[PDB]
Amino acid sequence: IPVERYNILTNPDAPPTQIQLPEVVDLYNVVTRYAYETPPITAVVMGVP
Amino acid sequence: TTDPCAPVKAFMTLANMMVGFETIPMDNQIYTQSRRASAFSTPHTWPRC
Repeated sequence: IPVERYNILTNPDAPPTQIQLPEVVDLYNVVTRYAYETPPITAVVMGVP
Repeated sequence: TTDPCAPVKAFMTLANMMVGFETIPMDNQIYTQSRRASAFSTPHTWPRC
């Protein structure tokens, strides 16, 4: 089972945000997921009269 | 009322009622004199004039 893919598990020396991107895909990394919100502008900013 | 910016509101509603006859200077060119006294709610919008 390819450790050169699963680098981050098998390498304690490797920092977690390390990809060998033009060569190997690695099948596993840190990923971020967000929580932003996309509101309508007419519900954000109000007009005074 | 318990609003601290009520004197700024009292000045600015007369300014909006007046504007066209007597002019005052502002701090920038973005917010002109004819800005409604509703919006002056926070202390940072208080005019230097």
